[PDB]
Amino acid sequence: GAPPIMGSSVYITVELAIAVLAILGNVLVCWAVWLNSNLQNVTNYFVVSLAAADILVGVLAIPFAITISTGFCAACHGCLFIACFVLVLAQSSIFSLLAIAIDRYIAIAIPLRYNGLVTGTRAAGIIAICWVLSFAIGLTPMLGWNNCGQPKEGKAHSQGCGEGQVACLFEDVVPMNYMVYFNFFACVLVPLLLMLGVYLRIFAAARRQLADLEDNWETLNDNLKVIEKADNAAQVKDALTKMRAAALDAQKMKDFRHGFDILVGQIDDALKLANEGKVKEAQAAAEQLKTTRNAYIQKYLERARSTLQKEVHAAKSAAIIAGLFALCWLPLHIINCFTFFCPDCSHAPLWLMYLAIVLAHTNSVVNPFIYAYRIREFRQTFRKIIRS
Ligand SMILES: CC(C)CCC[C@@H](C)[C@H]1CC[C@H]2[C@@H]3CC=C4C[C@@H](O)CC[C@]4(C)[C@H]3CC[C@]12C
Ligand SMILES: CC(C)CCC[C@@H](C)[C@H]1CC[C@H]2[C@@H]3CC=C4C[C@@H](O)CC[C@]4(C)[C@H]3CC[C@]12C
Ligand SMILES: CC(C)CCC[C@@H](C)[C@H]1CC[C@H]2[C@@H]3CC=C4C[C@@H](O)CC[C@]4(C)[C@H]3CC[C@]12C
Ligand SMILES: CC(C)CCC[C@@H](C)[C@H]1CC[C@H]2[C@@H]3CC=C4C[C@@H](O)CC[C@]4(C)[C@H]3CC[C@]12C
Ligand SMILES: CCCCCCCC/C=C\CCCCCCCC(=O)OC[C@H](O)CO
Ligand SMILES: CC(C)(C)CC(=O)Nc1c(F)cc(C(=O)Nc2nccs2)cc1F
Ligand SMILES: CCCCCCCC/C=C\CCCCCCCC(=O)O
Ligand SMILES: CCCCCCCC/C=C\CCCCCCCC(=O)O
Ligand SMILES: CCCCCCCC/C=C\CCCCCCCC(=O)O
Ligand code: NA
Repeated sequence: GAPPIMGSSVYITVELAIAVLAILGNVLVCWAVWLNSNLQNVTNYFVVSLAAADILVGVLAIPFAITISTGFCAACHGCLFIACFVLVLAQSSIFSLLAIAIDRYIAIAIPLRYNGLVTGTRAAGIIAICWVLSFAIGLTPMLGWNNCGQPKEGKAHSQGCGEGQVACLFEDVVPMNYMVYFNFFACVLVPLLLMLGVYLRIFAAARRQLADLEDNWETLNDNLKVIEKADNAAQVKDALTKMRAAALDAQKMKDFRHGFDILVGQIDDALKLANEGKVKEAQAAAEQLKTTRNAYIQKYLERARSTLQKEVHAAKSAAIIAGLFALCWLPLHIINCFTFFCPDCSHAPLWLMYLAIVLAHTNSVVNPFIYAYRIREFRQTFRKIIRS
């Protein structure tokens, strides 16, 4: 058996490398939001809460994991605290990710009341509540659900520990039934699945809205053709009444309101002629609608489409971040499941525990990269911060 300081040297060096990069990248995220008012919105207050959690992974959770890798003698509840603290930060991350998903759902499903409903003041209070709940959930073992009543006395004596002390190792103090049923199933898997459901609803809502935009445009152009080849005033009137309802339905900024004003007025003009039995005059008046459509309506159509595509792009970036949290944390949770549910299976070997721990920690590095690669306003602010 090779000297343990050699393998732990590699593990510890990698942990420290991750801690440095987790602190630097997420400090940059927080600085960017602090400095750029275009980045100061409710979505990005949850982004900052998530960056703060990742900063604390570098400042506290990684030094704690390095300390625990030594198995040093410690009062059992002190060991328990440094072992559980990373769970607080993971839980807070989950609350932030779920809040971000819900925020984007509200923005796409009910844009007209988003600004009245989702305010910065309410967001700060939500963030404070979620941090309190993260402490309660992550430190729940400190309330008595722990293995400190059954210390491994042979291991403690072999290391020369003193009274009330244990060799400090995560699995000796944190119960695995808490880790699997309460932390993983209830507090991690369930929120991640709820997030998956929110994102499905976001993309379905976008796809449906971009469909309805295209439907109204098609109805407008189809009914223009119907009028042109109509044969009596009654047919002209039928198509015009559909167009009028569809115009108001698409009405639901000054040049925008002017263009629809023109449009509905021109439909009313032609409809009045059609009811008077003046087919040719009604058809000629309807042809004027094509001038309004080119100058105004199509511009509104293109801008509505472009706004929806930007909402889709923003939601995908947020979903990538949630998906990467899952990818990085799941191996460690799955290993706990094997330890717990398969007592006939040999425990995952030490090199694999190390690997799964640093994979989980690497998730605290990756978000600033996603923001830089996918969000212009962050990328340009990062550049100004780094340059200046
Ligand atoms: C505001 C921040 C920076 C302060 C951080 C304080 C941290 C480092 C403190 C808070 C409580 C402390 C623990 C409390 C009790 C014990 C039991 C002892 O047998 C070994 C040390 C150990 C495990 C301590 C390690 C350091 C510790 C985790
Ligand atoms: C911002 C400030 C107030 C942080 C407050 C955290 C304090 C109150 C908590 C955090 C961790 C706690 C320690 C965790 C574990 C142990 C080991 C146990 O054998 C005696 C108590 C002791 C030493 C606790 C004392 C209280 C403690 C230090
Ligand atoms: C989330 C995505 C990346 C899936 C990752 C799956 C990983 C975590 C899976 C795939 C194969 C699994 C291993 C397969 C067999 C064993 C041997 C057993 O005696 C201990 C657990 C152990 C070592 C498993 C640990 C978990 C494991 C490494
Ligand atoms: C997408 C979501 C649902 C991922 C969560 C799936 C998890 C909970 C699944 C993936 C593979 C599963 C493991 C596959 C094999 C075994 C070995 C068996 O002797 C006990 C159960 C155990 C250890 C399973 C426990 C549950 C498990 C870890
Ligand atoms: C800006 C600063 C922000 C705050 C920065 C916080 C840094 C915490 C660092 C390391 C935690 C190490 C955990 C404590 C290591 C314990 C070693 C020990 O206690 O030795 C006991 C042994 O039994 C002999 O008595
Ligand atoms: C590697 C050792 C065995 C030599 C020391 C040790 O016990 N290290 C350790 C640690 F510091 C943190 C965790 C941890 O965070 N596990 C989680 N599972 C799900 C969410 S967090 C697991 C660990 F094994
Ligand atoms: C542009 C560069 C950004 C800053 C770079 C900082 C580099 C820090 C990286 C790794 C720290 C490695 C220290 C290794 C000492 C551990 C010794 C041991 O295992 O006992
Ligand atoms: C920005 C400030 C961040 C804080 C710096 C702290 C980093 C130190 C890293 C690891 C601490 C390791 C704890 C030592 C274990 C003791 C081993 C033993 O006692 O047997
Ligand atoms: C440890 C398990 C979780 C604990 C469950 C119950 C603890 C807290 C419950 C609810 C917090 C709800 C916040 C409502 C505060 C009122 C704010 C307002 O004025 O509108
Ligand atoms: Na995180």
